[PDB]
Amino acid sequence: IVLTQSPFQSVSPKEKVTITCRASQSISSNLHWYQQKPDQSPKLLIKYASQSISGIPSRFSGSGSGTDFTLTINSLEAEDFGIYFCQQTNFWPYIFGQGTKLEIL
Amino acid sequence: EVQLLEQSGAEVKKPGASVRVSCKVSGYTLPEVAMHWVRQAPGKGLEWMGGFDPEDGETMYAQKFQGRVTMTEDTSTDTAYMELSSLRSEDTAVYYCATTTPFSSSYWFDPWGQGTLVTV
Amino acid sequence: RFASVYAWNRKRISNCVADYSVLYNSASFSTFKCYGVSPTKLNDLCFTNVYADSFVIRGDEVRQIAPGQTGKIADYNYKLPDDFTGCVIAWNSNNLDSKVGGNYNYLYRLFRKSNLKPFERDISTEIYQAGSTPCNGVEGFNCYFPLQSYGFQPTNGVGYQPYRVVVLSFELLHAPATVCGPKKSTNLVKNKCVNFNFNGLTGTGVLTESNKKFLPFQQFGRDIADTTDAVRDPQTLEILDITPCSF
Amino acid sequence: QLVQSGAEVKKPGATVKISCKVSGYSFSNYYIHWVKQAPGKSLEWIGYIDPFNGGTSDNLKFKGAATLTADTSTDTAYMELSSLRSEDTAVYYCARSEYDPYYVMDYWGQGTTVTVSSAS
Amino acid sequence: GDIQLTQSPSSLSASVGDRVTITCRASQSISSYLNWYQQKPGKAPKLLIYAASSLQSGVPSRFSGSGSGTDFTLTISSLQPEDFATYYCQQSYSTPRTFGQGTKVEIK
Amino acid sequence: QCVNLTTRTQLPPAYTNSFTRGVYYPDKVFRSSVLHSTQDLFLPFFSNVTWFHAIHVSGTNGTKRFDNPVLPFNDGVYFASTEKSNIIRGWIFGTTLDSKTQSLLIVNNATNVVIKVCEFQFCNDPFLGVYYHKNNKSWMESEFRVYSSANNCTFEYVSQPFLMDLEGKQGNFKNLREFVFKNIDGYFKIYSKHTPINLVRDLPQGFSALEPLVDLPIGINITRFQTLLALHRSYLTPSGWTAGAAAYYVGYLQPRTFLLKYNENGTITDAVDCALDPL
Amino acid sequence: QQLVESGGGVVQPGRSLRLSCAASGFTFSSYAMHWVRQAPGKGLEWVAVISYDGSNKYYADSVKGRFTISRDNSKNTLYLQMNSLRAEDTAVYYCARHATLMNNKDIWGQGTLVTVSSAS
Ligand SMILES: *[C@@H]1O[C@H](CO)[C@@H](O[C@@H]2O[C@H](CO)[C@@H](O)[C@H](O)[C@H]2NC(C)=O)[C@H](O)[C@H]1NC(C)=O
Repeated sequence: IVLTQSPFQSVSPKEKVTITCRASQSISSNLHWYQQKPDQSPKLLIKYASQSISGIPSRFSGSGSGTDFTLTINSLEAEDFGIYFCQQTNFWPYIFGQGTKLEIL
Repeated sequence: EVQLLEQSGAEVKKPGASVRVSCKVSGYTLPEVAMHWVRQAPGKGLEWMGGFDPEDGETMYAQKFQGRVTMTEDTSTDTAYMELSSLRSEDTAVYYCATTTPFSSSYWFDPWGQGTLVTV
Repeated sequence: RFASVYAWNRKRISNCVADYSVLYNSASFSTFKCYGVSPTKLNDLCFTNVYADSFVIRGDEVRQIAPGQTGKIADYNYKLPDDFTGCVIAWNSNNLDSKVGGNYNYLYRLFRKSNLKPFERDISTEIYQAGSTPCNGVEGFNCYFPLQSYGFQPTNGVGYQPYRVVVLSFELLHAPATVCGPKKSTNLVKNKCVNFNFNGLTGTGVLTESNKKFLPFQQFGRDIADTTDAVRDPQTLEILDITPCSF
Repeated sequence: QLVQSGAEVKKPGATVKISCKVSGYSFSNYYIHWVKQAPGKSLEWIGYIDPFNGGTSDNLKFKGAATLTADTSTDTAYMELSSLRSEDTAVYYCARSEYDPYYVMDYWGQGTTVTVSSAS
Repeated sequence: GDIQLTQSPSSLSASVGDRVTITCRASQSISSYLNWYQQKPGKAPKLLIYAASSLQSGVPSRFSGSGSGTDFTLTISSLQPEDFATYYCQQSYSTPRTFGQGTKVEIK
Repeated sequence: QCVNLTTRTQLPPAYTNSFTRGVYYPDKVFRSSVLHSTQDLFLPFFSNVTWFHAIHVSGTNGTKRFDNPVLPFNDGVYFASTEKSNIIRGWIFGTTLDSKTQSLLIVNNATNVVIKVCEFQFCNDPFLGVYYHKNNKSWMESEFRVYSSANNCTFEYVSQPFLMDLEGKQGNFKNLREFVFKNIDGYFKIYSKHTPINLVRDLPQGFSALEPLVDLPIGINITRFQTLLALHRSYLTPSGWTAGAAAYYVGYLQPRTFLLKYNENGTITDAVDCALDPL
Repeated sequence: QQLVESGGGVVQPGRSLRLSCAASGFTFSSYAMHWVRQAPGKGLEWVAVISYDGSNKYYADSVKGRFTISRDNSKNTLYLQMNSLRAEDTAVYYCARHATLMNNKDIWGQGTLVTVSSAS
C-alpha cells in the first residue's frame, strides 16, 4: 500500500498539471487527496478519488483505475498550489503517499 | 458361518426399463468377499456374469455382457448393485448372486441368495 | 469457505500457539478492530477458549456488528454484547465469497420471532408469523421465511462486498488459560551467571550447556538441597548446565 | 470541527496526555482518527478511537503506548502518548472520521506539537 | 371459498416484436402475490416475474410485470421468436394456490 | 462386529517370578554413578507376576483358547509382552469400560499409535479385527471389534508406534516389550523398553531400566484394563478368528523404596529393594 | 438441483399407488414441496403440500381422495400415496416448489404419467 505519486512540481501555472499516484500492486478502488499548506492542517480535497466534497473548486479533478490514480489540477494558479497528499484506504495500514508539492513559475 | 440376504426380491418390469440387483450380506461385510453372478434361465443351464476378480482386485464383468451390465458396491451397508439395461426377449432368467474368497484363487460359489427372476 | 451469519460457526480454540503476531503480520483485514483492551496487549495474555464467530456479512452489515449495537445482523443473526474482550476481524472477501451470478450459499435472518441473546444464533427455519394469522411452517399471509439470500455478486459495492468476518471473542474463564503467545519470553543468553526464569523456576548461576541426558520427561534437574542443577528451554527445547557463580 | 490543546514541550521517557474536543455533530457516533505529522516529513497514522467503545485499532509502527481513551460527557478524545522521545517531537492531529471503513481525514484539529528536548 | 383467477386472453396469436398485454384478474384483492411462468409444451415452468412487479434473473426487461389488488399484467415488449410459448399467472395469497389457465403466444 | 469369541476357557493364569524387573527411570535429573534411593511405585522384586497365556493353541485339535479378562488396574500395572509377531495391541483402560467414564484406549497400528480418552462402549470381547482389506491386498484393522461407540471424548492423540517389533533374528528375540502404566493423579504415564529377550518365554534376569514414553493428562481414576489382540479372519478351514498364539505377563506396583545405582552414562544397573529381605 | 420421480403407468381404478419424489443438489428438509397435476390440454392444477420444517399435510379439496403425503428425509425423498383414484386423474404429476418472494428454489421434476383405467 505504498504511494509514490510525485516528488514535487515545477511548471508554468494555469496548465492542466497532473500528479499520478502510482500505487503498489494493492489495486484499491478507494483513495483520497488532501491539500496541505506550509504549517497548516491539511484538508481532504478529493474524496474517494472520484467524488467531490462540498466547498472544493473544480480546478483539481481526481480520477484513476485500480491502483494507479491521478489528480489533474486544471488551470492551477499562483494562489492555490501547495503540497498535495494521496491518502490510502481499506488496506489496514492507512499509509499516505509522500505528497505532491506544487511549485509554479 | 455366513447368512446371505435377498438380492433383489420380487421384481417385474414391462419391456423398456432397467432393474438393479443389490446383493446384501450378513455375518461378513462387503470388502471381504468377492461378488459373482449367474444367469439361470428356467429350463436352461448356468451363465456366469458380473464377478469380482481375485486377481487385479477388479470387479469382473462377463465378456459376453460387457457394457450392458455394470456394478457398484457400498461397503458400509454392504449393498452390491448389479445394473441391467437394454432389455431383450431372452433376458428373463434367475440372476443369482454368489461370492468367492477375498484373498485370491477361488472358483466356487459356496454361499448364494437363491437368485432373482426378471421380466421382459 | 465461511458460514452464514444467521448460523455462524462457533470455533472454540484451545491449546494454541502465539498467533496474534501473525494476525498483525497479515495487515490485510479491513475492519480489524479489537475490544476490551488494545489488541497488542492481548498478545501474551492467554484466554481459555477463544470463540471464533465465523461468518460472512456485508460492508454495511458490519456497521451493525459491534459490541452492544443493534441491526438486522446484530439482532436476528449475531448479537454482540456490550462487554466484549474479544476482537472483531473483518476483511473484504468479494473475490472468494462472491461468484459470477451471486453467491447465495450463505443466508441471513432479516427478521426473527424475537431478538438474539449475547453470542448466540438462530438456525430455526420455522417460518415466523410476521402478522397474526398463523401458517405453522407453511408460507402464506402474515408469515414469511426467516432466511433470505444475500446479494453476493462480484459487482457488489464496497459497502456491500461480502466481508469474511471472524469475531475472536477472547474468553478468560476459570479453566487454565491455554491460548497465549510467547508470554514475554526474552531470548536466552549463555555463559553468563544470571537469574534464569524457566517457567517460574527462579535461580542464579553460570548457565553453560549440558550433555546430561534428560529423557524427554526431564526438563529441569535437581540437587541434594532441592536446587536445580541442569535445566532446559521452554520455547526451543535445549538442555543447559548450571554452576552458581563465584561467592 | 475539532479542537486540540496548545503546543506542549515535554521530557524524554515520561508520558503526556493530549485532548481533542468536538462540536458540530454527534460525537459518540463518529470515529476520531489520531495522526502524527513528523517534523518536516510525511504523515504517519498513529491510530483511531471509536467515540462510543474502545475501538482503538492501533498502528504498529511505533509502540510508544500511545493509548486512546475518550469521554462523551465533555466530548473529548484523549491520546496518551507514553515514553516521549526524539521520535515524538512531531505535531499530532485529531481528525473526524467515518463510523465505517469509509475512513477519510477531512475535518481536523488545530494540530498540537509535542516537542521533546533534554529539558523543558 | 377459493380465490378465482381469470387469464385474458387465454390464447393470443402474435407476431415479431409486438407489445402484448396478458392480464390476470383475481377474485379478491391480492397485494402483490402473483407470479408469471414461461413454459414450452413439455418443459418446466420457468418463472418470469415474482411479486407481479419484479423481473427475474436471466430474463431481460422484455418481460415486465405490473399491477396489484385484483388486476395484474404481464406486459411483454419486443417479442422475439423464442418468446412464443405457454405463459401462466400464479397466485400465492392464500391456500390452496391456483394457477392461470395458460396463455399461448404463437407466431402468425 | 466384535465377535463374542471368549470360547469357554478361563485358562488359569500361571505364575512367574519377576527377578529384577520393573525398575523405571523415576527422576527428572541425569545422575552419573550416583547410588540414589527412590520412594516410588515399583514392581516388587521376586513378586508373583501372573503369566497370562492369552491365545492358547490347544494340542488336541488346535482350537486356540481366548483370554484377557478385565484385569484390575489397582495402582499401576507392569505389562510384559513377549509375543514375536505383534498379536498384542493397545489396551482398553477405564473405570467401567463404558460411557460416563472415559475409558482410555490405546491402539497400536503399524503406522502410528492412537490414544483416545473418550467415552467408549466396549462389548464382551474387545479385540482387533484384522481382516483382509481385499483392495490392494491389504490387512485393514476393524477397530469396532473393540468398542461399540466412541463419543464424549476429551483427549485424542497420535504418536510413534509403541509396540515396535524388530524381529529380524528368528530366535534370541521376540523382544520383551515392557510398559509401566502409572495413573499418577489424573496423568497416565507410560514407560517402555524393547529388550532382546534370550529365553523362550520366561522373564530373564535382566535390568529393565524402563524409559518413559508419554505423560497424558487423564483426570479419571483407571481401575481396570484388558489388552487387545490382533485376530486374523480365518477361511473355510476343511466368525473365524484367533490367529497366532499369545502370552504375556502382568505384575502390580507397590509404593516401596528402591536403591538405584546409576552408571557413568547415567543408566540404572544395580537395583536392590528395601522391603525384600534383611540383606 | 434435480428431481426424480417414480415410474408411472396404468392402474385399475379404486387402487392405491406410492409415488416418490427424490431430490438432489439441495435437501428437501430445509424447504417444503408440492405435488401438481397436469392433464393433456389441462392447466397446471396444484394437488398437495408437504412441509418437513414442522409437521402438517395440506390437500386439495378440489381433488380430495386422501392422497396421503409423507417424508423420507434420509434420502431427500417424499411419498404421495394415490388413494381412491378415478378416470379423470389420468395425468402427469409434477414435484414442485413455490418461490414466494423470499427464496428462488422453484424446481420441477421430469414428470411421470399416471393412468386410471381398467384397460392396460
Ligand atoms: C481409584 O481406583 C483405585 C483402584 O480401583 C481405588 O483403590 C481400590 O479401592 C477399593 C475399595 O477400597 C479396594 O477394594 C481396592 O483394592 C483398591 N485398589 C487398589 C489396590 O488401589 C481407589 O480407591 C480409587 N480412588 C478413588 C478416589 O476413587
